[PDB]
Amino acid sequence: KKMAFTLADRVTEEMLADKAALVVEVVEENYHDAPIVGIAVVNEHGRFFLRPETALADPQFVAWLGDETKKKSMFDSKRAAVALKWKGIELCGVSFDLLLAAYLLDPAQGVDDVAAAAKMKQYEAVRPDEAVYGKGAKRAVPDEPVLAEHLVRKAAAIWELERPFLDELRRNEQDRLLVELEQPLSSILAEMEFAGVKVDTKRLEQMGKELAEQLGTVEQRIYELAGQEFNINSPKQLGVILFEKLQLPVLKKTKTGYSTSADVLEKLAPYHEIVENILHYRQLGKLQSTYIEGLLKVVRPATKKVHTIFNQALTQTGRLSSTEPNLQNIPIRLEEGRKIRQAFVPSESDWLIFAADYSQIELRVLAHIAEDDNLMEAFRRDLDIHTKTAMDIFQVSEDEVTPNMRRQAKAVNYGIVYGISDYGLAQNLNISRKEAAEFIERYFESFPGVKRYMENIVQEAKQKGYVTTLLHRRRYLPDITSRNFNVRSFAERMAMNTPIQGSAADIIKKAMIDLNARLKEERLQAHLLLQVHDELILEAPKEEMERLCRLVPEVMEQAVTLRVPLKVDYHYGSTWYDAK
DNA sequence: CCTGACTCG
DNA sequence: ATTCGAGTCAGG
Ligand SMILES: Nc1ncnc2c1ncn2[C@H]1CC[C@@H](COP(=O)(O)OP(=O)(O)OP(=O)(O)O)O1
Ligand SMILES: OC[C@H]1O[C@@](CO)(O[C@H]2O[C@H](CO)[C@@H](O)[C@H](O)[C@H]2O)[C@@H](O)[C@@H]1O
Ligand SMILES: [Zn+2]
Ligand SMILES: [Zn+2]
Repeated sequence: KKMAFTLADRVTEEMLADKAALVVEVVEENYHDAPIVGIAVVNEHGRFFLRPETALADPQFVAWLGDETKKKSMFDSKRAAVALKWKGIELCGVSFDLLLAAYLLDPAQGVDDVAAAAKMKQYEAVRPDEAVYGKGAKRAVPDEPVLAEHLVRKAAAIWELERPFLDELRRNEQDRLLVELEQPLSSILAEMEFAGVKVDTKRLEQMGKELAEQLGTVEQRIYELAGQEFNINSPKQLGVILFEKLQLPVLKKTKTGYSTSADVLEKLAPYHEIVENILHYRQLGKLQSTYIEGLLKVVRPATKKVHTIFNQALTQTGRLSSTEPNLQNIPIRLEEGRKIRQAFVPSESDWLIFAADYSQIELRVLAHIAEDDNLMEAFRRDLDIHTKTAMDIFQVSEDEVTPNMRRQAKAVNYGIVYGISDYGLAQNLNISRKEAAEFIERYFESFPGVKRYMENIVQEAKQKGYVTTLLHRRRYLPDITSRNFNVRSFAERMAMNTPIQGSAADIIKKAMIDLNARLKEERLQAHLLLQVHDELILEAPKEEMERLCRLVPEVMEQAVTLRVPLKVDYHYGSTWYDAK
C-alpha cells in the first residue's frame, strides 16, 4: 500500500503506449449519459491519472482511445465504451476485460468491482469501490487525490491481473470463450444499448388512461364482492379478506403468512368469484405501474428512446439480463398486455421491426447433448413437441391446440427435462399426482436418452464439482454433495438445467457475433436492437426485409453445428407488436 | 430494505 | 420443500 503515480494535467506521449490498462470511471450505476469523473492509465512507462476535461478534449488521447492497434486492458469496458459514446468518443482496441474474465472463471463470486476480481488472486493493493465512494445517499466522488489514487490502483491491478486470469482461463479451456465470444459480444451489446429503442409515447399514454379506468372498475367490483374496501395490492390485507373474512381454504402458507400466489388463487376459483377478479386486477396493475409508468419514467423525452443495460456478467448460466428498463420481459402472453408492444417502433421513417426466434431451442440443444434418438428423430422429422405434448395433455387434435395450451405444454416439456417432481407437475396442471407420475414415467419411456443423460450429468457434477456448456462456460455446484436433501436436490437440478440453458445462451451469443459480421459484410443498414434469450430483434429499411428473411435465419441456424438442425421462426412489421 | 406479486425466456 | 434463469413494483 504505497503506489507511485503521476497526477498529470496534460497528455504526454508516454501515456499513449500500444499496451495499457485503462480506467474511465463512471460512478453512476446507470452509465447512460453519465459523467466520467476521472481517467487512469498504467503502462510500461508509468502510472498516470488524467482529469476527464483534459484527456477527452485532447485529440491525441482521443485518437489513442479510438485506435484498434493500441491495446487496452479494462474492467467493464462496455460501461466505458457507452459512457464514451455519449460524449461522442469511440473506444477500440480492448483486448482484455477483467469483469468478463472473472465472470467466466466463476459466476457465483458476483464480482462487480476490481477489488472483488483482485481477490480471486489474493491481490490486495486496491480498495472496493463502495469503500471509496460510500453507499446510498452518501455516495459521492471523493477528493481528487483520494480519487486519483483509487483509479490508479484499479488500473495497476488490471495490469498485474491480466496474465494470471488469462492463465487460469487457458487451463479451463475458456480463453477463446473470453476472447472470441464474450469480448466481441460486449462491443455489440454496447452498440445496441447506445442505439436504443424508439417508443410511441402518445400510444403508451393513451393505454395508461384506458388502463386506469378499467382498473377503477375492477377495483370496485372487488370491493363489492368482498363486502369491504381494502388494499388489493397488499398480500397481507388480501389474505385476511380471503382466508379470515371469506373463510376460503388455506392451500399454502409462507414464512410471512397466507399465500395469495396466482397458483393458489387459481385453485380457489371454485369457491368464490372474487379470486378471478383479483388475478385480473393484479395483471392490470402491473401493466400500469411497470409497463406504462415505469417505461415512461425512463424514456428520453427528446429522442423518445429507451436505453436498457444488458448485464453481461450476472446470470449463473451465461444468459444476459436487461435492466432499467428490463426489455426482456415486455408482456406478450395475454392480449391486453401484448398491446404494450405496439408502442415499440422503428427509429427511422419507413423502417420496420424484424424479429427472429429459435424454435424449441433448449429441446434441440438437449437432443444434441443427450443424444436421444427419439428426440433427435422427432426433430429431423420437424415435429412440434410443444404442440404434440399439448395434444397429449388436453387430449386434443393438432388443430384444437390454442397458442395458450402450447405455452402450457412448453412449461411441461421443460419442467420434466429439468426435473419437475410428480407434485409440481400435478400442481402445475391441477391434475392427480399419480397421473402426474405416470405422465413423467411415460415421458422418460419415450426419451430414455434424456433419462440416461440427466442421471449422468448429476454423477459428473458430483465428481467434478462443476458442470459445463458447449462453449466451456462453467458453473460450480458445491452443494451437490450436501447431506441435506433440499439443498442437494437444488444442486442436482442446476446440473440438469445449466448445461442446456447455458449452451442455448452460448449459441445465441455466437449467433449475434456472426450476424453482426454478415450484416456489415453485405452493407445492410439493418441493426440489432434487442436480445431476449432466444430471440433477436432488429430494425431496418423496408427494402431490406427480403434479404433479412434469408440472412438472419441462416446465420442463427448455422452459428453452431449440432446433431440436429436449429429452426428459426421470423416475422416483421411496423411495430414490435406486429412482428408476429 | 425484504417479500411476494407480476412480467418474460 | 418439491422444473430452471431473470427484473420491477407496491406494501410493509
Ligand atoms: N417454463 C420454462 N421452464 C424452463 N425453461 C424455460 C421455460 N420457458 C422457456 N424456457 C427456456 C427454454 C426455452 C427458452 C426459450 O423460450 P421459448 O418460449 O422461445 O421456448 P422454445 O424456443 O422451446 O419455444 P418456441 O418453439 O415457441 O420459440 O427459454
Ligand atoms: O456495467 C454493468 C456492470 O456493472 C455492475 C457492477 O459493476 O453492476 C452495476 O451496474 C448495473 C447496470 O447499471 C446495475 O444493475 C448494478 O446494480 C450495478 O452494480 C456489474 O454487475 C455489471 O456487469
Ligand atoms: Zn424459442
Ligand atoms: Zn423466444
